Amino acid sequence: DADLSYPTVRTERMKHKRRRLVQGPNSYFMDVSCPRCRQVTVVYSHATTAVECKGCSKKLCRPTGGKALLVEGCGYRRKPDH
Amino acid sequence: TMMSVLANALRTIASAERRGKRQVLIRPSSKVVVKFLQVMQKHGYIGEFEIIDDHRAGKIVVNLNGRLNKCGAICPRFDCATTDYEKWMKNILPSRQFGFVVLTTSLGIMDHEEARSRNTGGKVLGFFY
Amino acid sequence: GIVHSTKMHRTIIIRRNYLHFIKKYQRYQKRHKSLAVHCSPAFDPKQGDEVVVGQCRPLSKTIRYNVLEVVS
Amino acid sequence: TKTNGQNAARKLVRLRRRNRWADKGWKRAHTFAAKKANPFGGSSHAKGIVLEKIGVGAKQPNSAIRKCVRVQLIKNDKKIIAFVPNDGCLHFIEENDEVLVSGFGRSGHAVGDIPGVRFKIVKVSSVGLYALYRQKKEKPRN
Amino acid sequence: VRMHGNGRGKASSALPYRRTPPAWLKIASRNVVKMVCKSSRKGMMPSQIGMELRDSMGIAQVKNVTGRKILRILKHNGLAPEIPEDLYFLVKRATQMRKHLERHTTDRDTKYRLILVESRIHRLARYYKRVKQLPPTWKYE
RNA sequence: UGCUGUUGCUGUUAAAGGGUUCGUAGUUGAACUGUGGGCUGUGCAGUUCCUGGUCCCGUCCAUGUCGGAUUUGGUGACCCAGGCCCUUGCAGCCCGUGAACAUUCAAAGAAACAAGAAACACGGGAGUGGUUCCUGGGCGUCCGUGUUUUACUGUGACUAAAGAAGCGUGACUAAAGCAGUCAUUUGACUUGAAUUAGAAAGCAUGGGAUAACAAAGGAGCAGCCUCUAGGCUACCGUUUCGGCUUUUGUUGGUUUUAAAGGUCUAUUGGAGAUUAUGGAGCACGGCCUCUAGGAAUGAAGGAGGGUAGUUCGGGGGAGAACGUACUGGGGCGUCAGAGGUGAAAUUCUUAGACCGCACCAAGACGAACUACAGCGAAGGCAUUCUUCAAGGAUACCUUCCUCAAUCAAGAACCAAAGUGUGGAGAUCGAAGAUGAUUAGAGACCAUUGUAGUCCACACUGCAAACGAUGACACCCAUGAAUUGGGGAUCUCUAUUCGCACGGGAAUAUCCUCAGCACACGCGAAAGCUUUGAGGUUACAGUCUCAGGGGGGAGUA
Repeated sequence: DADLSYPTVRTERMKHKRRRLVQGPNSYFMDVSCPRCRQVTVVYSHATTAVECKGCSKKLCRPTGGKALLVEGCGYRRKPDH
Repeated sequence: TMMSVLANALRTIASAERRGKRQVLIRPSSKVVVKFLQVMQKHGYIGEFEIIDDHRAGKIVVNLNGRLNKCGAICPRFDCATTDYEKWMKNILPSRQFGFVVLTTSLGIMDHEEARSRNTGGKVLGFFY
Repeated sequence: GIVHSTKMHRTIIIRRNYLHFIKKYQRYQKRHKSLAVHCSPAFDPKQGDEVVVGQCRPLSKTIRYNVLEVVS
Repeated sequence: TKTNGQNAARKLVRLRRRNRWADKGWKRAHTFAAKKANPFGGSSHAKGIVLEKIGVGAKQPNSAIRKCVRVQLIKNDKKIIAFVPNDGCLHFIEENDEVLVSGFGRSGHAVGDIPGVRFKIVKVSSVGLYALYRQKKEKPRN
Repeated sequence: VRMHGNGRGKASSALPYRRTPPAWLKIASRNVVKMVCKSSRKGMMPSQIGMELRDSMGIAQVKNVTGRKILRILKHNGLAPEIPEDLYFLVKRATQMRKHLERHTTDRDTKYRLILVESRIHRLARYYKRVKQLPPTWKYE
């Protein structure tokens, strides 16, 4: 039933990012708005760093291992890919 | 440690033809892997390719029609003078009729029969019956 | 050939690398030969420079060749 | 498994020089160790003098007393127990007779049922031994 | 497989096929190039510089925006480190393990993990001399 | 005799993977610079127009829900079709292309220009070219001034005969030989005596796929071209006087003018692979400023490095404690046995053993939880708390850009026993002693006991160091599980617990990477199987180690 060169949605949603036919990223930039000041900073999905608001320095996310935790109801808006 | 990227390529085709698969997906495409396949395709032993861009090294997806018995690579790539087609015809091919030995020549990758007629010799790559 | 070592006075040792073919095994081999070659003080070759080398009458005991050109 | 490559021909040439010595039909041809010990010293036949007549009790289940001789080789001075090949032929041999000696035919080892006897007599005093047994020539009296 | 020791684990960033920067980046190339250098004068490495850009400032790939990788940007400005950074962080591990083992001389596990780490350094230091990026007399000590 | 294996062997158990890891010589090494086009005639495969043989729409019925028919049905759907050079691809043929793109158009791309070109353009020689060649341009020759090889392959030179392969030939045949055959005579055949192979290396010259050498390492750089005008200016050479381009009739001496080149200024036309009317500093503007800088293949389900969960774990070192137990010792009680065995006895006991409480001292040890679990390169690793360097896995649109794989020699580590010097000395215990057993029996059993077992610092490197299975890479189907990490549910979304090491912990469903494990095919068989012994006579991914009937002998 299946083609190798045109795989179904259900098969390739499962695969590892390297095992895709493509090699894509699993990450995205979110548009984050600090709760303490109304201000907007782009934040990378997997942050691996302390990320602070610019006006107030709030530490808007935790580094935690897989995927960074945003802080305390700060608004995320997910940016496009392009 | 991918030593020869044909070795890896033509095994998969070989060992996924022995299983009756309709398609094979081959990991590191290369200028030689294509030119080899396009010789297989000339004589009817493979249907179609897709060469997919990863931006790095492609991935070939070959449609098998069921007509391949084996695909080798000859690893050290011994030479052939045009008088040496009889060794390779004799040792690596099943009959003097239907096999093919693929060579690299000045003129390019081609069969041992395309080479006898053009009189070039070259280095051996592989075979397919 | 390459210039192997310069330590002699006004003379030089070139190594000439080649592959040799053993019939039984149908494969090759690394080999080398080294020569004593006279370098006129016109040239100043350093270890590693390819050099063109001409035939001469015997000059020293081991020197039959003479450096024509330094290719770098 | 073995090593493979265009430029690998040292490893292959060396690896055979090393692994042929493990061979025995020739770990024989390459050892002087063979030549010094073959009392013929490499030659197909040899002449001895007969020192002594000897019975040799045959080996294993076979019972017999095989008719053998000691021999003093004229080349090497070595001493050899050799076999007299046929019926009663030990009567054609006397002590101190010159005797031409040959191998049994498994090159350096004894032919089954004579314990450790590698050689047989082909001639007695320049007359053939089988040609005496089968009656053809008369042993020259000297 | 892995250089020394046996893991086979495979985890890596997988870069996207599409290399044009997003539409939402309003940062000019010359404003990126100056961030790189501005933060390299703070005594940072490139492997970190590229994070503070993708983390906070949202620049995924500096080659894709700036025309060029985080070191031509440093090598052009003379801010490039004296020792390649893959080599600097190995010397930095080896020395701490040398300081560790100076009190603890029965600790055999890290006496063997040195033997590995140092044998790396000498392979990189063999690369970076061959490639001419180290002075050919560079030595461990 | 595929029993030496390049073609072409074997290595779980038959002989044979080093105990593990690092590692030099050596061998092997990822992808990329690259489907040239158009026109004609002719062979192949995939939108005009014509079909009405379908399904869809609709109608009639209405049939509670498995009838149906209905014509026009309906540019709907569909179809079987056409010598439509309208189609696109493709075979074969002719033939044109400065032929990507740009650029030129003069008599047929001339000239400039783009591209290529040292087999070249740039100047020059009469002692060049059979007496200076051809029709202002052009070849030939020589000289002066301004970048590619090699393997491989094709062809060709260059190479003694005998020998081998081979043509011709009735030496009567044959092994040979190079001879002979024919007329018809007072020679004829232009008499025959061909031809091929003959490692490697060396020679010349085509080809440029696969490869190798060398160089590079990317700011470690880097030339815009062009018309004219002017100005200045020797040119080389140096140790002291040296060198110098033709013409002026000639040679020697002097000197001027002139080009040439250089250098300074002047602007003529055009480029530019990275925007100067631009960035930078003091929405438009000046002012003042400071002025090269962005032209680089890519980022390997190859390697190294980074950061993160204060992630994971009997991984490793250190320091404090902790836990019952064996033994020993007092205290505190009791009185006659205790121990040990198949049965005893050696041994301990009224000088109080055995036994029972609570402790104290010392050394070892970490039960149950503990598994077809985890960690470590192997050897090995099990209480807790602190502490010191690390390690893997995972996460990531970080960094780097071939740094790699395997390895003679070489280095480090290696259980138990051993060995050296100090410590320790509870338990167990080679040697030893004693009692049994026995035909005999230091043996096996019992009471003992030294070295030892434990620790620090040194050696040794001798395992059934085993998975009896070398390392790295690829392909490979199934079912339920398991340990790390991550993701989704916040078509699967759900359960139980409730400031404080906690926006938490565990679970459920599903996925995913990484670890230990419980269909093909192969195999002498036992058996192996995405954890191979599979993908191997249809024999070729790379490196390396060991084996060649049994002994002798791992001996001399």
